[PDB]
Amino acid sequence: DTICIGYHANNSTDTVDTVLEKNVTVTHSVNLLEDSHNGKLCLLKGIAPLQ
Amino acid sequence: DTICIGYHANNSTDTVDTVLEKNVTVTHSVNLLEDSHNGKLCLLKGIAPLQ
Amino acid sequence: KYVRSAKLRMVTGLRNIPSIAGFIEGGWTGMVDGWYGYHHQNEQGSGYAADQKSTQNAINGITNKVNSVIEKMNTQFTAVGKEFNKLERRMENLNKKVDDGFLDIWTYNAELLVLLENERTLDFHDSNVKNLYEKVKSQLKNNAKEIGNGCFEFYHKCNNECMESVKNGTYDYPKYSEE
Amino acid sequence: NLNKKVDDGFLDIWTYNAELLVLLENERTLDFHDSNVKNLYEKVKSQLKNN
Repeated sequence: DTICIGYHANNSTDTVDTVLEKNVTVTHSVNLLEDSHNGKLCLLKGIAPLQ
Repeated sequence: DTICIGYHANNSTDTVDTVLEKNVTVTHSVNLLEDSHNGKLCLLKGIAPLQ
Repeated sequence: KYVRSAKLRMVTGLRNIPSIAGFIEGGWTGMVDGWYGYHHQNEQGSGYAADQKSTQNAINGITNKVNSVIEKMNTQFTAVGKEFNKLERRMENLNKKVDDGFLDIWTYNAELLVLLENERTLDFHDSNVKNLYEKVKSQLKNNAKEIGNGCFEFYHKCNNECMESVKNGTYDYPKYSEE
Repeated sequence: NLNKKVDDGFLDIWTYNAELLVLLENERTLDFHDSNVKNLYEKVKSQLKNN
């Protein structure tokens, strides 16, 4: 005889910043700051670099 | 037999700007625009100015 | 940092509404201790009050907002107006353009941030008042004939244990339902 | 000196703008999600006045 509502709260554990709270943990966050450089020079659409 | 809620409204009388109203009066406002210069030259962490 | 405006009213409190009977027509005036609390009267006595947890979360919000606005400005540069000859001032013209653009842009940004955060925090305060309103509303479905007009009542009498228990927020709805 | 000033100003300004936009939109969408939960709450509430 029960029925009620809720929001799926999985275990995802990454923290996001708010102007009203310190780094709240929230489930999904597609990051935007790409910070993985290979560390070495690479082609430019196939044209070799003038080394 | 009465009970009810309210927000403390003291007499503080400084006016703050909103995009939806003209300079509403609101109680507390820690100002941010420091505009009190002494009007004269002063030391720089103790090192005298090359006058 | 420097800005080219006249005043930026970083604001903490609530609207000056000086008006016991309800805040819709006018906010409480006698209250001095804090921001939000209670005033109830019964057979056993009466009294003002200021709540703690709501005010504590709110002042935490205030400190976060002030320390944010002060620590969210980045480095400062020595923007000294340099000198150029009477023949090279294309340099001077461009430099004046750059500096005026920068002071202008920062004026705009600081004003906009002030507006944004001050509205957001004051409506935060409003929403906190409202949530406490609805919280006390919750358990009182049928055992305190709510008089409306913004301020509540009790259908019946109750002693110190009653006021402390509802002070916590666990008002006994079915327990005192003998009419 | 002028060029370094310009470039530092630009990277600074874009840091500020990107951070502010992130804050704005992330708060707005998460409270959008909250408000959606609430509207479904009130919707199911509606017809259940007395039964």
